[PDB]
Amino acid sequence: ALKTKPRWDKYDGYVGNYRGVLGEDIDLDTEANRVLAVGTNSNGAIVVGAGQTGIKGLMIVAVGADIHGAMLDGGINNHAGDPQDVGKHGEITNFQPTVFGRTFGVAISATEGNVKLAVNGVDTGNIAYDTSAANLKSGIVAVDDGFTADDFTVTGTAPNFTIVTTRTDVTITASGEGVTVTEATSVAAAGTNYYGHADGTVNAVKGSDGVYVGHTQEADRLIVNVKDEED
Amino acid sequence: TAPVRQEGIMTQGDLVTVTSDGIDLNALWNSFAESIAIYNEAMDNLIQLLTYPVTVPVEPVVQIGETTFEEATELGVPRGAGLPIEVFQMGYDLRHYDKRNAYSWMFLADADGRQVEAIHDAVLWADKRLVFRKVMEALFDNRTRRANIRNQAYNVYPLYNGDGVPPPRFKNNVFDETHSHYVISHNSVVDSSDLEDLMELLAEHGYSPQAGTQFLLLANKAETDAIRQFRRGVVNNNGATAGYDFIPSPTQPAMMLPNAEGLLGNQPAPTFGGLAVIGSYGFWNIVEEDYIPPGYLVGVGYGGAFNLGNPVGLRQHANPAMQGLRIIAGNYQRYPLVDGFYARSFGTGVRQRGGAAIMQIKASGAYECPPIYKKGGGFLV
Amino acid sequence: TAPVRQEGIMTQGDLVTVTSDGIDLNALWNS
Amino acid sequence: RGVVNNNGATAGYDFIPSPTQPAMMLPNAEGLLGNQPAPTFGGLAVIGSY
Amino acid sequence: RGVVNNNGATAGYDFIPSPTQPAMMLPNAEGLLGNQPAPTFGGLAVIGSY
Amino acid sequence: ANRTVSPSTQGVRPAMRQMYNGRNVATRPIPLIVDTSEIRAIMAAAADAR
Repeated sequence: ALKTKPRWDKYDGYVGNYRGVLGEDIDLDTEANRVLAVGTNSNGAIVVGAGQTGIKGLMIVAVGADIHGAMLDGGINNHAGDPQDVGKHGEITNFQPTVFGRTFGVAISATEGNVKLAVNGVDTGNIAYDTSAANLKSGIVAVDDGFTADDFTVTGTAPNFTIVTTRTDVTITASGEGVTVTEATSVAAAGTNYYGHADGTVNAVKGSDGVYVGHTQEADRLIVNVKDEED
Repeated sequence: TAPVRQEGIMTQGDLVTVTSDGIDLNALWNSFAESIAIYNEAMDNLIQLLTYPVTVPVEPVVQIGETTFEEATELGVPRGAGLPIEVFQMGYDLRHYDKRNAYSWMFLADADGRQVEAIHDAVLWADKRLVFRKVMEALFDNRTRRANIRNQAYNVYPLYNGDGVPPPRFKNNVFDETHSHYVISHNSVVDSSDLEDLMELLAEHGYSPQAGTQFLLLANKAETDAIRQFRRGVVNNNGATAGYDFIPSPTQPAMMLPNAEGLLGNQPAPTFGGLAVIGSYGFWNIVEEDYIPPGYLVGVGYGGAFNLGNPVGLRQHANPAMQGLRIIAGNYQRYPLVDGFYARSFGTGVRQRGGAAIMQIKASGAYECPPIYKKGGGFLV
Repeated sequence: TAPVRQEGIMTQGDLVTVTSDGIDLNALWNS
Repeated sequence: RGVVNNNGATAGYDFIPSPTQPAMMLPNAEGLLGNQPAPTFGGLAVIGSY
Repeated sequence: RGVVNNNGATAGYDFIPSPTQPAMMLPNAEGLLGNQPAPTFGGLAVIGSY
Repeated sequence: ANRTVSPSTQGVRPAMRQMYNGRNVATRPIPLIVDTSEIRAIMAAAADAR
């Protein structure tokens, strides 16, 4: 069958690993069968990303799919108030980084006139060379596609920029000359440290946030050893 | 014989009678029967070698994962294991065909019984030609079909065509969803390397001489006249070099040879199924006939470790009262008209999508289905 | 058959069951 | 067979002499595969086949 | 035998196909230089000899 | 076992015979071609001249 999904390989549950209850529903299309960095809210409950306490562990919400590739909503481990296991120490196998939404890098080869982007295959009209970031964002939302100025985030004050989409189904691309668009993909790497973010993502990059959660060894494996977030 | 199709209510003036000269034209209806008998024999041999009766209307295929050991250590523990499975399904269609005949009372009052028996015989001939056309469409028509079976819709497939589930991995051979058995020669004339390429399209899936698969090449005379020239180590059409000799069947005319032992090995058997074999080239038994259109090669594998059957399944209706060719009493049963109907239901599809291949011999572009066997082109061969 | 290797604890959601089309997937392991 | 002929033609076959013909040496012909033609067709004498 | 292959190599023997292989026409009045193998070696399937 | 098959393995032993070699003999008969029109012309003239 086409795919592997992340799982715990070794998980003990008498050490620092613990049962809790979910404070919110898990989004099956975005968060099931993925390695989620979790914290605790102002109640006793597990929440994806930093809660009140910061990142305190990792969680995999293991969910069955039908042969058509879709996930049952009738589960007992994914709604608010459902119990879930959380790990501080163990091994995860078939490991992958966790990312939410889509992200694109934009670079302009032109120093003249205007360049043309596309959103799901229909064009922006014209983007001048040397825009502001807000002018670039405006040209993306101005397409009659029904996507809006909350579906997108744009940053960049140079020929380079980046578009971040919270949705999964918007593809930003180039269509004219003078501009290129690369989708910023993410794959597991051998011998690499991984960090849990306040978003709940896990990434080989640490930023202004990113507690340590583990390191890989071979890329398909993560040795989990969470260094809990602290005041 | 002649491609003229008289269709209507049979009246007086459509009557055939003894001539004033005493020629009984009603004796002559079945005079073609031996030229028909050769076409009939050719269609019989192809149908029994290309078809099987469908007993299971929907067929499953699965893909299963794998696992690995690792090297042990004295204090740690190895990784776990699991298998992911998925399944796909495919079916065979079913369609309905009919014909009428109708007579006026003035026809029926004067007609010789032999004139209406001849019309009945022409209907049975059209029935056989309908079945042959639809079997040959199931093999040549490159496009996927849809059908509803027990209140659910299914895909109905030809051979691999760049659509549906990819072929399974076999040994070091891996295939993607674009994989196709309907390839082209990329040259205007047949090479020996085309016969080796067509052979590789079956052997890639383990359907192979080493696995015990037997091989039939069906070709037009326009191709076999070129294949008969292939000699080991001799340069050929398009700069190909032949890897084998064409070896003639024992029914071919006698020939002189450089050695009193003529061949290393045997001649091919003179018949494959009921078909007449001209010879063999490499592992192909070669049959020539122009029911294969010019510029097309059809390679079919049989038997071996994978138990390759005949490539096309024939589905009849599930109710035994709907099976076969049937005669239905008409809506007019009295005066001034009488009518009645002939009806058949059947349909077609492929289970073992890799067990055969088709090559169109041309320089460029996609495979084209020959119009003689493109689905929409009619109900006769 | 496929060159894919599931490694880990078999949880629920790794179960194979009779599908909505009525195919008994567990009959097909020997395929 | 395969040798060039009159008007640049190539013979598709050998001439196979019938049993009444003289025993004669030929290049590249140590063996015959298949039969010689019968010495008579009806009442006529057959010299060979092609 | 005596035909040039890849890289200017000349074969000193004939490839002799195994009894299971497709047939060939013997090219010359002289037999092939080699011996025809058995169709198996241990349990393996033999294609031929050189 | 080795399951390998081919048109040869499934086929039939060749119907091979030996040509007149014209070798490993002390003498070879003169190859004397004589067509049926020549025999009739000889035989008729021999009858007319008697």
